[PDB]
Amino acid sequence: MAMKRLLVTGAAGQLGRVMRERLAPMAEILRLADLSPLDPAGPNEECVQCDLADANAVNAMVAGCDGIVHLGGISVEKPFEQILQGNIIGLYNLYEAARAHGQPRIVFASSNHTIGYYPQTERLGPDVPARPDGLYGVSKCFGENLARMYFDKFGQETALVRIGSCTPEPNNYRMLSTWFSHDDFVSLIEAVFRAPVLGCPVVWGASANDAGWWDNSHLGFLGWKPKDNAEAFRRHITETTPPPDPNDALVRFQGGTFVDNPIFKQ
Amino acid sequence: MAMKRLLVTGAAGQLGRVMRERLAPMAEILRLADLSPLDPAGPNEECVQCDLADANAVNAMVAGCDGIVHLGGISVEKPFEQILQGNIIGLYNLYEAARAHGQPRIVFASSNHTIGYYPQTERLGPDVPARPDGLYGVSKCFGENLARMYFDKFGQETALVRIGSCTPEPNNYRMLSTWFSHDDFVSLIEAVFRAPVLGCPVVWGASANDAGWWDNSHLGFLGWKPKDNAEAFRRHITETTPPPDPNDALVRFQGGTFVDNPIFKQ
Amino acid sequence: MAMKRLLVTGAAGQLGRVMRERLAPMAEILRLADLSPLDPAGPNEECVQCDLADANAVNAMVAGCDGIVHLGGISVEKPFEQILQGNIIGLYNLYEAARAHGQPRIVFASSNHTIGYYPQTERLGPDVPARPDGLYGVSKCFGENLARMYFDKFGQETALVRIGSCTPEPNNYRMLSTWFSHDDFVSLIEAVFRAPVLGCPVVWGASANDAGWWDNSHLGFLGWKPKDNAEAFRRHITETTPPPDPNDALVRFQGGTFVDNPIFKQ
Amino acid sequence: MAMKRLLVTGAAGQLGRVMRERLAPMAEILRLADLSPLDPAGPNEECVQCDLADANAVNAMVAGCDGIVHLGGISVEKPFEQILQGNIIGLYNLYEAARAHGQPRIVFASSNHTIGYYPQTERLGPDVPARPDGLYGVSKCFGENLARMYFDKFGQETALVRIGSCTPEPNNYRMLSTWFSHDDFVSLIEAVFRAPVLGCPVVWGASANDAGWWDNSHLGFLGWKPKDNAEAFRRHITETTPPPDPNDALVRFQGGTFVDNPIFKQ
Amino acid sequence: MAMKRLLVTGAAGQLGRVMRERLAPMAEILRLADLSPLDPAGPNEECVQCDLADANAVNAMVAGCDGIVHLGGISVEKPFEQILQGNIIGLYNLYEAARAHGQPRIVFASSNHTIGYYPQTERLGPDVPARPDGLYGVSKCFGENLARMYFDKFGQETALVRIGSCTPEPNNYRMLSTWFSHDDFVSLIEAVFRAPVLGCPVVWGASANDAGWWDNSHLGFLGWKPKDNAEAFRRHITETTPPPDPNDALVRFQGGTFVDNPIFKQ
Amino acid sequence: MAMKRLLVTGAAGQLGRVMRERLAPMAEILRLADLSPLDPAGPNEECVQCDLADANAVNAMVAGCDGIVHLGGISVEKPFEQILQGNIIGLYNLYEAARAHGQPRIVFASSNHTIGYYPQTERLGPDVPARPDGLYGVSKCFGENLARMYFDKFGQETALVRIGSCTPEPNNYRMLSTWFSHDDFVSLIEAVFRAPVLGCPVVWGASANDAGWWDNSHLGFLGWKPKDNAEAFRRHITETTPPPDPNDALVRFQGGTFVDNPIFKQ
Repeated sequence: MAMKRLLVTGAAGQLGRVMRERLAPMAEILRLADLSPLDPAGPNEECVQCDLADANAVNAMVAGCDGIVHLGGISVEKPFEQILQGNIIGLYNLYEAARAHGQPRIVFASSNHTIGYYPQTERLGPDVPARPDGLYGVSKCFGENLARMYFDKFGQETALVRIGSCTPEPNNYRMLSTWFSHDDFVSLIEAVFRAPVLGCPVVWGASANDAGWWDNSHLGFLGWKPKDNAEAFRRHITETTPPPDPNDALVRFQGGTFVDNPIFKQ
Repeated sequence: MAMKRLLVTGAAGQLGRVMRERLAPMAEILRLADLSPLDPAGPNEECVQCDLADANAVNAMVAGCDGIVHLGGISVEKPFEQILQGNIIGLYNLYEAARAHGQPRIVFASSNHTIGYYPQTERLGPDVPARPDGLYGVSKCFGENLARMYFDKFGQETALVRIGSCTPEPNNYRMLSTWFSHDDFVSLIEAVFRAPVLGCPVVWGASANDAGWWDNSHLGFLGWKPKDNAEAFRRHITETTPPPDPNDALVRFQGGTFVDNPIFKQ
Repeated sequence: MAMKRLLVTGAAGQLGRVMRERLAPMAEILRLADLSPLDPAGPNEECVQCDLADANAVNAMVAGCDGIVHLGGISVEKPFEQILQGNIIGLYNLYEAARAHGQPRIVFASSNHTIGYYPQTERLGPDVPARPDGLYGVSKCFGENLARMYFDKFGQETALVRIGSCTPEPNNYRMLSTWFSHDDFVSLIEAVFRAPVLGCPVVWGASANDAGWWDNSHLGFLGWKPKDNAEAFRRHITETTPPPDPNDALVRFQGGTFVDNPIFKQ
Repeated sequence: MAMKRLLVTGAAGQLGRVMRERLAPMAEILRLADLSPLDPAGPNEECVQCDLADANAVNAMVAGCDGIVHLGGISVEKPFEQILQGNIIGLYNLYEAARAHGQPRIVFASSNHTIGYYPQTERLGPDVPARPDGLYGVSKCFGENLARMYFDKFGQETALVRIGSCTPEPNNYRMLSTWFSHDDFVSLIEAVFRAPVLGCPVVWGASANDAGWWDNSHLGFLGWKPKDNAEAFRRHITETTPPPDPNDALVRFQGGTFVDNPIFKQ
Repeated sequence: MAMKRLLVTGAAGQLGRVMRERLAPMAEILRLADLSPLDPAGPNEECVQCDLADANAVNAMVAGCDGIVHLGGISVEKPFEQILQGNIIGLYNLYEAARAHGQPRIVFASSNHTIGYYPQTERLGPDVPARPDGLYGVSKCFGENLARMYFDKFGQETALVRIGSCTPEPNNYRMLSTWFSHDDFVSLIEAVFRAPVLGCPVVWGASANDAGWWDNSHLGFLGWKPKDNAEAFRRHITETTPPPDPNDALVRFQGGTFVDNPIFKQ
Repeated sequence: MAMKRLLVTGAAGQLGRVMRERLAPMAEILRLADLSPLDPAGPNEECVQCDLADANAVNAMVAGCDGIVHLGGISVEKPFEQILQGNIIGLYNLYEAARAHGQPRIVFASSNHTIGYYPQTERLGPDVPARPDGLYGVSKCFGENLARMYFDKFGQETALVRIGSCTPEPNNYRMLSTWFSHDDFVSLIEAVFRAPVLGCPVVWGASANDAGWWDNSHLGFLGWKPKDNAEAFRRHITETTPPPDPNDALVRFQGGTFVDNPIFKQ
């Protein structure tokens, strides 16, 4: 096994539930954490329910962990205060906790929404300027900037994974480009943790899709090559869903419908 | 006069006190704001003392203003709690207040500290990835990202001015590169407000220094050309200050001594 | 199908005759057009005899069509008078007719000859400055520039396909790089018409050749990946043709022997 | 002098009338030509009435000339028929005539309208893809592409001068960026004819304006540096014209109001 | 067979002995050369034992050869005197001998050590500035620069192959990135000699490794696509060698342990 | 004064003679060295005559020096053995001597001839690939590569100055671009030695010429801005010298007539 104990935050969410199962082989003990109720710990599991904005709780959550896959916090556009707590204060707390406990390597769930306002016709490398499509996107930029600072100042290593659409299967036109299969995310995580040297790289979270918009070539040193391809689903999507309207944000902006979100108020 | 009423936040600080005088000609009324006490309003002035973290107060501060020079908030590395209030919550409040009040154009005091970990030998264009040198730098990145989102989503225009060292004169080796004269900041502000179309550009806040590190050429459309030059002060600095050690952050990193800051705690 | 009526111009030529057969499945009605006589319309076909220089005839040719594959005009280096009629006046007439009849999406047969003077050793992206190798190349540049203008001005969408060598199989050394199989051109056409949003992209018209010179990576959003490979024919070429002289334009310039053409006169 | 005989076409137009006077010192004999009547030849002058669409007349116009400043043809957006004659057929005739008479070096009046659809906020180098703003712009692209072909094929040298606004003085907000003074155009012409080697370079035709949009740095080898600056006129513009609306094409697109032109009809 | 006689220098070394066998099919006669003793010539072979520093001997070695695979000289970090003889003087002698004997095309064994000080995280294209990791690396830079000069001055063509680790299989973590299989080196050599036009290209000498650091895309015109992949060996390497320390040169610098070499003295 | 003792090699040559006088103010003692006879040491001078290929002599030459301006060796195209001794072996000896004596900062006289085969129309940044125009140019590349290796391996700092034409005044067409005034070289040297951090930068050795071919912008951190401008001499050059033939290497290649040099034999 890769390590003694691996922490997975956001473990009660759909993706966290997948990781709770798929990542078990990577560690002797998997510690699952979330604010929302977790299914009780089974064999080789520990479960912690805590508020990322509670610094003391996050310290205890991280203590004893050799790596972290951080999926926790707010995962969609919400009012500012929710995002502030889960994704901004929460991120500061996470990095301070790691700094106090041996700087376990972090896989950070960033998001395509950091660059949501780019047109879908534009191919992006990892250094493109952020164009976040809402407060959620801005908060993920915050996590990226904070992680980079901790890397430069303390040596803390983080993979900044800008997740596209990590779902079981592509099911709309945009997902033909953004789909990130479970298998490919799992292999990415394995490659991140196995690397002797990681740094603080931006990683585009997508499978090897023919219609992909993003260039991961500079990540070559990691030896991670995604194997799934959303294009296999194009025919299926055409046969089972209505054609998109060319005016829909779904087929105009990389962030899809998030660009149409207002600023939500509580 | 450029407008009826111009808001200057952070008006009680050193730079704010200068702008309170220098920007008077740009508007019929100058409204000054700060968390801390302000000298009483003279003719053609209004003064308000408020905390940027308080949304109602920020709404009142912005209402009726045709432009904003945003200098307020935390201006150096501090514990996260203080930065959160002044530069994160405070920024969200400022942008919401602007959105509710006619989207007055904003000059935002960002900072060189957003890129503080770059070596001094590296010349930077506006699109370089951020390398913030502490929590203060990360918080200015947050302001930039938030402003960009409000631009793409609502059309709010902001000049993101990455201020170097805006002081009366250069007084150390680093300032031969980073000096931003009062005159040149004033003329930049004039060029920002007069532009029919601004967008949300990154602006490097420095005078025309021979030893400058930053490239503003893509801002040509604004027609702003700084006129002062720190190089004139090299001899004086050499003959009146101790030669820097080559290992000193002051001559190694663009953020200077900020890279040496710890994470300060409350 | 993909549409009610598809127009294919230049349908009497070699490639047009291929497309008359291969594109039939894409529309309920295939309208074939050419300056030259066509084999009579079969079921599900309409045949039109049209001079592209005749604006009224062109208007009638386009009316009722939901899409256009524009192969017609002059296809090799010829005197200016002929190129003017078929590729310059003809293109203006085609774009005006489209503008008057619902702006049917256009696949434009541009040509490698727009960049014919580049050395074969240089890899080209879609934004390279044109280096046309004669009047024919210049006229294809005209088509591209005119199409771009109609896109920016009216939203007319066009795929600018810079065709390599679209033949049944590679038959000389240059085609190991330039070959564009029938199958791959057909799938490109299918991809162009299926896209919710196209724009006015330059597309390099070549199969997936090991020795290809051109980079279509920025077209990723379209989801088109050619499948054939000229490399499979390398041995066959060595066993059927004399070896190229290193001084031959055939192996020195991307436009091959077109660079050796003088200005032909009527 | 610089040569025995210099041809200036379009000599009846406003700019041509200026050049008739300003370029006299460059040649022993100045030959002036236009479709329209010219004021009679004075000493050291020859005057020619010539339709650029007439190949024989064009041949005679060019014969005996050691250099050409090509200002003639259609100078604004007009119907296709007129642009075809003056700027397409006319250009072919001009290049053929030069080819037959010693390849006299050519200064070609191209136009900013070849790139008219770019936003004014974007700084442009000479290699940017064309985005012409109407048929006039498209026709100037044709001139550039044709000139490049004659250069690669025959060695004919041409300066492709993308003229901004060549007027006595800036008179609106856009000209603070696009102004090209008479003096600076004259010195450019002098520099073009003096160069031992020219090639077929794109030259941005603007004075040294603080608010300029265009980058001529790669033309350094020519040793031409404009000296006038539209910025000197900013106050005068504010005191003689209404302030621009931010929605006006005049301040949104590099081609200004040309983007608002429809396709004009005869 | 590609040619009548192919010269392989450095034929007594490990790689040379492999090529002596693998390149036999490329020529009627294989001439093997080395400073050190060679197994006796078989049918279809010639053998010469000579010092590259001796011009007369190098002239005799080259005369009558249609191509050269230059593996000879010093192959690891050594004192300057040895490098000078084999890789500097020896290279000058080789190029002069070629120039005197019909300029037979050369495959030059350059080395990754020309760029050894780059971090393993940085992806390199062929044009990156050299960062040699010792005197051996500097000497291979000398070969590259000399070859380029002979190309520009005389038309001598050379493939500058920056060899990674050309061994039977990968056997440490670095070789997951640098491995260059025998098969892939052989096919590269085949592609180099068959090309009508080669020029003087930099070629990155590696198989198609998932963890590759180098970009050969601009070499597309040659039609060479490596087929082997070091990634297949990762598990074996992990389970049979000690995990690298993150501070080890082996996982920090592209040149691996060579960066740790001192300047060796005689 | 900048330092106790400054070494200037090549001190008997024309440029060294200028530096012997101009650099005196930079050090208490100037040590002059050359292979050729030096005018005897006057006050505050030491003179050493030695062979750069004699390692022991170079050690003694460098001992006790706090900085080196290295102009010595072969300065034009010569037979290989002369260049080998003065510029290759000589450079190794110089760097070993520096390494053994406190790594005094070095100003290295590299040359435009490292890039001599580039066309004069092409603008070059400091990272362009070398295109040396003879053995002399190759030897200067060797010095650059060796210096970079010593920088990376040992921290030795060197300014790699690619000298254009460092003469009293421009006197031909090429010098309008390549001229490097004495004043500007002297100020460059002062800036190099005063810098707390230098690194191993490529520096283009030319004054602020309107017709300059090279981009020094990335050197901004040094605070060196050349003040002279060869353009001031254009009129004078036109009036006092014959026009260049457009076919002359003097006006075609950046290396001028060096491209026409054969390989010289002793």
